[PDB]
Amino acid sequence: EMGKDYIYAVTPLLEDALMDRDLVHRQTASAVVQHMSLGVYGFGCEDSLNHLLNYVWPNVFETSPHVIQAVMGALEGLRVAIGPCRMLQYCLQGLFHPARKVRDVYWKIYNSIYIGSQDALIAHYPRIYNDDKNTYIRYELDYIL
Amino acid sequence: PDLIFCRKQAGVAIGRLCEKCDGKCVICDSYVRPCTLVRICDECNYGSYQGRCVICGGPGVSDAYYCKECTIQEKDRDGCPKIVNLGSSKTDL
Amino acid sequence: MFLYNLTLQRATGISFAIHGNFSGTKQQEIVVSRGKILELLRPDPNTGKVHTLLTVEVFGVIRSLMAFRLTGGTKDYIVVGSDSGRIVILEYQPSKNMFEKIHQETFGKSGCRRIVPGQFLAVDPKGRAVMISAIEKQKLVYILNRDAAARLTISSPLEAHKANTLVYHVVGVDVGFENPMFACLEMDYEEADNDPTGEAAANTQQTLTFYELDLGLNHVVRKYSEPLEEHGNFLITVPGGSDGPSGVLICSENYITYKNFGDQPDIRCPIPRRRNDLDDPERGMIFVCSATHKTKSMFFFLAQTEQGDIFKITLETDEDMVTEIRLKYFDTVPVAAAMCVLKTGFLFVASEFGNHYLYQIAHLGDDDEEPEFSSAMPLEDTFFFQPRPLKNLVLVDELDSLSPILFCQIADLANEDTPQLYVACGRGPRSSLRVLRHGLEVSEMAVSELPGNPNAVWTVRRHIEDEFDAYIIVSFVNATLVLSIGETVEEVTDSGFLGTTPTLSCSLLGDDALVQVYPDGIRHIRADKRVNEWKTPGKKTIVKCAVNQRQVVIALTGGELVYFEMDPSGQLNEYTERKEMSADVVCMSLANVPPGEQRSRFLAVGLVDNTVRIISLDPSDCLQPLSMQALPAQPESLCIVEMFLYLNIGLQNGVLLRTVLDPVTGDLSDTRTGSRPVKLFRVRMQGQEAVLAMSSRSWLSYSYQSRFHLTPLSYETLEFASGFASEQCPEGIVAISTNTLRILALEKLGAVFNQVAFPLQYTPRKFVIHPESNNLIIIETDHNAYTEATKAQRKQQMAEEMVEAAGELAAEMAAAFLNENLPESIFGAPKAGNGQWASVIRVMNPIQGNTLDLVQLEQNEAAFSVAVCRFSNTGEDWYVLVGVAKDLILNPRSVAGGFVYTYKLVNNGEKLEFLHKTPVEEVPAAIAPFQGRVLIGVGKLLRVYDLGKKKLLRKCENKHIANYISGIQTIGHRVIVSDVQESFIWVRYKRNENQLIIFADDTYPRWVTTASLLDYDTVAGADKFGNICVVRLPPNTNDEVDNGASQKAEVIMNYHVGETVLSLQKTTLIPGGSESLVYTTLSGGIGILVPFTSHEDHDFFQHVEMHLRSEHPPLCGRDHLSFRSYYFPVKNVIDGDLCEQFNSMEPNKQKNVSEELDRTPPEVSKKLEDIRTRYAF
Ligand SMILES: [Zn+2]
Ligand SMILES: [Zn+2]
Ligand SMILES: [Zn+2]
Repeated sequence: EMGKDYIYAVTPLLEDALMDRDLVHRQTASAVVQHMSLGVYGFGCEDSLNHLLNYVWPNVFETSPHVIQAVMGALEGLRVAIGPCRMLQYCLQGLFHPARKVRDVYWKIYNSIYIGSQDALIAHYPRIYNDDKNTYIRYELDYIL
Repeated sequence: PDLIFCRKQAGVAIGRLCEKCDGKCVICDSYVRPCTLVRICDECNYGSYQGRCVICGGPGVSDAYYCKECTIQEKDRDGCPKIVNLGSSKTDL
Repeated sequence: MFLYNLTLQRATGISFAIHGNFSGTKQQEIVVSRGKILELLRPDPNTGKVHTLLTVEVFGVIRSLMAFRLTGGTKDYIVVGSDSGRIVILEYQPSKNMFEKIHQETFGKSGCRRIVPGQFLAVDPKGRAVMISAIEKQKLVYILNRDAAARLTISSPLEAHKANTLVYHVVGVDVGFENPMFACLEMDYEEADNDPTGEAAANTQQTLTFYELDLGLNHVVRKYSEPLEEHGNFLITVPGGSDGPSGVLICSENYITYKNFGDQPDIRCPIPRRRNDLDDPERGMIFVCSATHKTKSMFFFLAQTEQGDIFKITLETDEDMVTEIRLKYFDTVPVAAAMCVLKTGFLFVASEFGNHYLYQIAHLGDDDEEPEFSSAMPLEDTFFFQPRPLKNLVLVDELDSLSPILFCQIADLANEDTPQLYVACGRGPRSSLRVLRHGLEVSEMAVSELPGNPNAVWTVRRHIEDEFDAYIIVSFVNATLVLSIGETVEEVTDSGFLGTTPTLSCSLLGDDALVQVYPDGIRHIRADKRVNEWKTPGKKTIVKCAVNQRQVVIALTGGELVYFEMDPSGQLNEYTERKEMSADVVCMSLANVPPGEQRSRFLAVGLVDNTVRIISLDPSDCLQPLSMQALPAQPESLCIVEMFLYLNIGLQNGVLLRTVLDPVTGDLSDTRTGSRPVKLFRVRMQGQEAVLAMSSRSWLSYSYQSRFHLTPLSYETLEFASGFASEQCPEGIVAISTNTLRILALEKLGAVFNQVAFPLQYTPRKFVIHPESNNLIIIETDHNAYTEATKAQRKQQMAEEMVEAAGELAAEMAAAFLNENLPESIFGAPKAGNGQWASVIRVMNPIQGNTLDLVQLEQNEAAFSVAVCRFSNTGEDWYVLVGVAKDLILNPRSVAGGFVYTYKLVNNGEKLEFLHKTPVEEVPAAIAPFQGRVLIGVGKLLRVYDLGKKKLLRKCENKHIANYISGIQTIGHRVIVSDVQESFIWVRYKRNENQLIIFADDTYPRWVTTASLLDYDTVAGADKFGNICVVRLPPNTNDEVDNGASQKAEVIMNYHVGETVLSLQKTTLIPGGSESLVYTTLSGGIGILVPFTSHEDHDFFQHVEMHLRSEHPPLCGRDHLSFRSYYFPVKNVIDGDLCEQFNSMEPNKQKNVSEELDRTPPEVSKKLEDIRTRYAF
């Protein structure tokens, strides 16, 4: 938790390292992001960590095992630090993409976010409308007192 | 590597560690901040397996822990974390 | 911004109530579950009052609660199921007054999840197994055991999982020392998910399954599984073994069924119905709760319906088969969440909303002629009974509860100087408007006035063992009026005091000796009426005195104290030495002597020079100092008191000091309580000692359960007091006001707040305050309801369709049906309909509770909005605008339109005159006065309306709000709009172009319930799920611009409270205090959020919270940081409810934590009290 005063100082180095041709650079930088985000939790560095999440996310389309394993761990640490709401907002883009590869990756990320913090997601799901045959609106949440 | 986790429902038995891998996290292999005590299932603590190392299987001399990061992410809430060797048999390595 | 969280009034709603012998003795207690609070209650069998012994915050969600004990034990344990993935077993320790955690076993992840257990708890009646279950697919069983030291033992769990299965209720089956059994109501959904025609969903049946646990083989067997005729809610365990058969009662809609495995056939009894019921004929009936009572000879069940009617249930048996079920109407009570039948014949009823009740069971075995119903009666149609007032129960106690709070307002509408809380509470015909004040409710017993300005008064007994008082020496500045006690208040003459001189001291010294002191000297009069006139030489005037049982120490002008002492004989003994000091004294006093040892030795003297000094009276160290301490100003009175010994210094400015008394005065705590001098007086409370500080407000220091309190009086100004013991008041205060002489009493010791209630008709939604008259305008609405006209016409129609039965017409039940009416607050409102509504507008006086005007709206109209305002186009006239929905269906949602009523609010705010009715195309859900005009949210649209001659005229509109407008807030030309699912949206009004323009919004969705403006750029909001947030616009924000908006608001505060907040307000609660953010919940809780003053204060409380998170972790296995980060991570809030659990820890842990914080435990406790008294009380 002492590392909460030093995230802004390190973010430019990590921005350079997460956009780099060498795979080991990106793997180690994702390790750094994971340990930073888990080390500061409940102290309010959501701004810095949101900025870094913007640079971590482009690496989810990675074929290399150790790199994708580092990126998933960074994403699970950022879940704890930032909230399942922001992660769900990033993930809702490609759950029903036409491309089966995009769908594979996004459902992996969503299944992580779902197994961790399943009950917090009740408040963050988006509104989906009724079609001809099926009812998809949640009405109790629309009740007003 | 033919190594998986046991992942059965853990009971009241406590995991042990040999003196090689003594202060490590049974999940992430880290040495920083041991936090939560490890429970194993009743089958993995039985007979000649009683008191062996969770990670490697050698003679145990201390208790096994989850680190603080795994506790925060709730990785202590899965099944028994004993390492199972699928490539060999019971009385094998 | 950095905030600190403090609870003022904890929640009062009840979820679960269990009962057992938790202290281990022959008494019975009740463990109740508030939402996130665990509480232990003890009702007294001799007085019928319920007391609270213990209250603990668990920082989680309690979902289930059971009791058990082992064979041979005399103490009951507690098992809790929660939203941690853990199961905990608790034991009550009476000697320490705490819950000790015995065992804690972990099985899954946190949160109220779907497939992780925690929702259902079943225990074996013999106490050797416990099941914990989820709503879907997962069941675990633990085995309970004992060692030779009689300590509990828990085993590794066994699994009983079942895929695609839903669980309704789980119950342990009472077999007698055979293998344990559990029974569940299940439903497999695997085939309804594969049928596009939807008729596998139809005709899917509910089953009853029995799970047997083989203790010798250590595994679980599914033994029996039988489908049921109709779906049921909960099960009931029938006492088995040797005291009965061993099955279950299945409670369904319209029926109750008995089942058991083997050769036992099923027995069904229909639920009886109220005769001439005004409810909707299409509704069924279920049981909502139950209670079992088992005597040595027999057992019975008590069961309550949705209307509040309790039925007594019994079973007719043969050798081992049940043959009949008998039902019988018992009584009608408010609908309960749980009820317990205690030994000694008491029924505790925890209602699902409102106050709780303790009843005494007067009659069991019935000496009456009401009919009994049975399953063996042939019936083609149902049974019919007639409800009536209480016959078998007698109300003995009633516990106040604020749940649910729907709307609050903190204002000073009575012309006191402290504000009051005006709270809209309750549900349905049991709703009310309650006024909360801070202080103690006094019980006024006698008031009489006599001419004069009485500056002092005592209360004397005539010998030491008298249990009542004798005289009342009301002495003015120049005269003295000695009165007596006879319940017939008299002016006594033979008292012997003979006060032609004003009296400054009167006490009881000897066996039966009275001693009066005056500026002219001392007068000791025992049972022998002869004057031992002591006088002080010269003209020097005595200024003040101090008395006790054995010593009477005085001091005249100049500070020459004259120590006396009473020998065991009954005469004074002037001491050889006479002490002086630098300056005269402004106060002095001395401790009370105990009956054990001889007399006192401590004697405190305060000086005008801002100093108080202690003088010994040891015979070996007589009149030698021990301690000298200075003050910021001079004092007026002291009180060396017990209740560890203490000493109370009263400064003559508006501050009170309390220090620990010893030859070294170490501690001292401050409470500036002012505007007047502070006088101190000693009185009695709970048989213990107490002090009575007096200023512009009148306070009272007292200890309760080894806990000091400083609570004012909900009363007017006093001037003097004393104790009082009589058949009128054995525990009283003979207070003297300016130009009066009163006699008061107080019998409440806790009770941070103090209330008075004013009944209401329907559920209140909103009220506003009329600025000129301070009157309230309330709107009350209920779904599923009848208006008075609809009810009357329904009754008339039923009466005539009864009178047309064509059967000998000579005996008419219709005239008796039409005349008698059951009070709806007792028997319930006739809930009939689905899209049926009933609304009312009420104008109410807040001082008393009388209704000044009442408007009743038509049948299917529901009021949701109200505002009181002036319009710029007209003069200084007031107007009331109410928004109503027309024919609203909740599920699935649909309306027919809306209306906005306009009233004129005349006669100094006492009467509503109807003006017109404007139609709109959706529910008008918010109304806000806005710069001589009004803003109305019509469904999704935001509009500006002006007042016209025949309707409201629309001027401007914006149609880009997302879903639904629930609130509107205004400052300047800025508009804050709340959305149902999105957060706040910021809007500007351009006057010259007639535009409403969105210029900012939020990046997160929020189910907003309420909102409050903090300043021009900051909003505080609350959510449907239990969070509070604060949102601020960045400083660069351009108000004049033209996913939603480009400019976004920043979140600067996030906190999970645990209960749903419906009210927020920024206000000051105490005179001479700072501003807080107050909130109220749906559970009856009232809390505050307060800022830190310096960085060093904020760093100290952060360290305390960080250390208590590890050393004092929550009681049911939750993580504190994880619970406060429920839906969003915590941001910039410290939890003072955890921080204040420091004072409940054991001294070892207090010492360790204080060493960690580099302080002393008394220093840590004092910093906590300092921030609390700065904002709240
Ligand atoms: Zn780890
Ligand atoms: Zn295992
Ligand atoms: Zn090892």
